[PDB]
Amino acid sequence: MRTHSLRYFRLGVSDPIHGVPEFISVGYVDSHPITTYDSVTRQKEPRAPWMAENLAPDHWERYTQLLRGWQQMFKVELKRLQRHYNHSGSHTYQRMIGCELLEDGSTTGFLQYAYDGQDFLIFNKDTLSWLAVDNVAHTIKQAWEANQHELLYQKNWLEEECIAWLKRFLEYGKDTLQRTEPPLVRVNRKEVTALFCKAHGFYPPEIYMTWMKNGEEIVQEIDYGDILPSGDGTYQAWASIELDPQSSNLYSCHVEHSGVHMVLQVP
Amino acid sequence: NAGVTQTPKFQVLKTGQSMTLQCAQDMNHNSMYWYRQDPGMGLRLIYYSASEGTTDKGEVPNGYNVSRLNKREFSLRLESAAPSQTSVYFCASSVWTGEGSGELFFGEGSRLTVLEDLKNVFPPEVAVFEPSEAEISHTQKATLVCLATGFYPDHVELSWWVNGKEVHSGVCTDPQPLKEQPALNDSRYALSSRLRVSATFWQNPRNHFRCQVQFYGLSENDEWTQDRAKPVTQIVSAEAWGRA
Amino acid sequence: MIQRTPKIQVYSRHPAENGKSNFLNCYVSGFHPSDIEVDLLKNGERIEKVEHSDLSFSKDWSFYLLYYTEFTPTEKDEYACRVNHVTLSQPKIVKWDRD
Amino acid sequence: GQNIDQPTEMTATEGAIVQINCTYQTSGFNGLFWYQQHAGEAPTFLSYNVLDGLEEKGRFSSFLSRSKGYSYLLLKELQMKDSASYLCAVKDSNYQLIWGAGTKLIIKPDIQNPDPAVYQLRDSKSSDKSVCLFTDFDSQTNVSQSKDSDVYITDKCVLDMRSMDFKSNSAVAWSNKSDFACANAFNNSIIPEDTFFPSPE
Ligand SMILES: O=c1oc2c(O)c(O)cc3c(=O)oc4c(O)c(O)cc1c4c23
Ligand code: NA
Ligand code: NA
Ligand code: NA
Repeated sequence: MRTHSLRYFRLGVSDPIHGVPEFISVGYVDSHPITTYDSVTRQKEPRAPWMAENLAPDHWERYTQLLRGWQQMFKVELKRLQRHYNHSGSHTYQRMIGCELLEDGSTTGFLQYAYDGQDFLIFNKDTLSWLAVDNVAHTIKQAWEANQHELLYQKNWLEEECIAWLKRFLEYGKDTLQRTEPPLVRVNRKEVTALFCKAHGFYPPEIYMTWMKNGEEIVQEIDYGDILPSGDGTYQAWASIELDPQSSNLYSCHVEHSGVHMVLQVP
Repeated sequence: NAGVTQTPKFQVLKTGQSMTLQCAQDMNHNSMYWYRQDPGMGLRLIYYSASEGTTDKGEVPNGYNVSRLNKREFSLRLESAAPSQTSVYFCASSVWTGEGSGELFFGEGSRLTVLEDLKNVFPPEVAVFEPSEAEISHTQKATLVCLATGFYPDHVELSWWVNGKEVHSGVCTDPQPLKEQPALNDSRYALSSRLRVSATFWQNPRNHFRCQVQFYGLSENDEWTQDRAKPVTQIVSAEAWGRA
Repeated sequence: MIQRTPKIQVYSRHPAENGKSNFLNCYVSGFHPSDIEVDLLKNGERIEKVEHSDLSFSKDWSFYLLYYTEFTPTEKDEYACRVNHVTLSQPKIVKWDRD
Repeated sequence: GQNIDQPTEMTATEGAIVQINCTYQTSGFNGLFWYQQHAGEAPTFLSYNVLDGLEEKGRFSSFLSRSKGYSYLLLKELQMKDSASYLCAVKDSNYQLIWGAGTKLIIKPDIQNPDPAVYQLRDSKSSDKSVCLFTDFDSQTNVSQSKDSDVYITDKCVLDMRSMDFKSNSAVAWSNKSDFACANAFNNSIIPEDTFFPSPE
């Protein structure tokens, strides 16, 4: 089984523009949205059909009420941050929590907060402590770290509850999450002359492409495209290296994807 | 710092009647709950309020409804009282809901009895009995006893008053009342209580003892058609003086 | 806050051969904060039927979005993506370099 | 099917140790709470366990094994003020509390100088009842309910005269029956053999 992760994201905005919501929260299983809530709908709803089809209205009803409580908790917490920063205008506050089931069976877990898109507090569930980036964060840490019970709760949740949910969702969504769609990899030349290694049509989006020269990993000489959504459930990417006019070389594209390795030599 | 203030502490209702239970908390909490305690079962949630601006049902919402009036108050409403709603009701609050470790803070409880007829409501007869002389000689201590008999429903508070001030040192009142006829589903109750004082204290003749039962029963608005007196909320008492 | 400006990438769902229906994708990512405006252009005019994904969250706390429209490329037609943000002094336009 | 199961009632002795079990079968687990509820009063929070192990809070410790679905509350050096119900509650995968039925803890007082006796109390001019008091016996005695329908007998009750650091057990019998006497009031109970019955006048 490949690596899988579950994540929940919260975003709050102190002075949102007309329409723009002040609170949003989205869940992901790997790269798929599975849940959404926001301060305008005020309803939690699946963004995945295999979610909607496997959880009864009682679940959405229950989590709708919780998110209405969390929205308010966020409103309050962001009010507090902005006043201890002495900041005017609109500012943002964010949370992320979740876990990974790695391929070998071991697990990871993580929880952190952001202010204005930079790290604010990061949890370490092994020392049972918070890391603070500035003195506004330091004051939240002394407060949060005094409820030894509440940190014990986070460690239990990240390690047992998160992993349990993720196992449950992997089964609901397995036809999506556990399929393999191998990539279609070609090569071509572009004006200096460049070798572009293009792949497309593949799922999951975890793929490694690299150019090798004469059996050595040309690196710092490689130029990596990003992995991009195609719009239909699959992804494309590329990597380019720059050809030498003065000496021939044996260039070859290497692609790894879901336990399969691919090599295209350039004649 | 009042904590969780809910009212009334006692109530007698007739089948089909209406009633609202008040609940307030001065602790700036966000979540508030309405629970129902019954013999032999764990607590059962009726309605809850995760934050000001939202309520939702619990395990047992039928026959009830609620209003989160503001951040402080959360009212529970019966609208056609029914016998099965006879129960003790506890309002509660926490700082947030959906946190993990947050404890609940409870109100004092509200005790409701729902009856088909009111022709079974009765105030308690209260009598005071004085120490055995045999006891004083043998142990150098004097035990007065108070009996409150034939009341229904079981809505009573028994206190002892010594020289005009309430006392608790030396008292033992029954934790549960006694059904005067166990076989009957509506039997009336007896309750006993005990004050033990030193022989010396009992033998001063200006020392004055009074046993007091506060009964919560009917009110002005309830209809009464029986021949006996209307069993209104009332205080029944009995007394004794020391004997040299 | 530190405001991050969006990376703008214009591409087709499949390799586009002239005359063959396809999908034109503008993927906008890495920006912060989350207010954003995106338009697909045909020869400089805004396309009406343009579908888009929900706002998305990255681990590094920035946001991504995918704007797409079905289309059929031709030799003559030129397609662009027009993005606007608070870090952008005026609109930014990115042509779809088929090559 | 979520359930919490705790024992209905327990009896220990004053000054001893008691250990109250709570086993749970839940849909997920976010914490197990212990609450204390004195009779007639409101439950109050005692302890919280979410990881494994034991935590100490004064005279009370509380234990948790997540693997076994099991927690106990351990009360050391028992005191009469510890008589109450103990309620265990578990947060499930959806953060909603599931409540056990509660354990009634009964504390037998340590009676140092037993002096069991039954006394006739003085009649009241305002009542037709005669009233007997069984009193000053050891905690090992149990008091039985009346067998005659017009005799009423209360269960036992512990009084504390704090001025003299003295504690006594007692139970009351009464009736308006002509044939009623103290010498025969508690005849359906196994009372100590040395029980004082003062001459009746
Ligand atoms: O069980 C959880 O479900 C969630 C959702 O279903 C959701 O939509 C958003 C969230 C979210 O933001 O934060 C969470 C936590 O911090 C947590 O400890 C547990 C949960 C969620 C959560
Ligand atoms: Na790559
Ligand atoms: Na706590
Ligand atoms: Na993600």
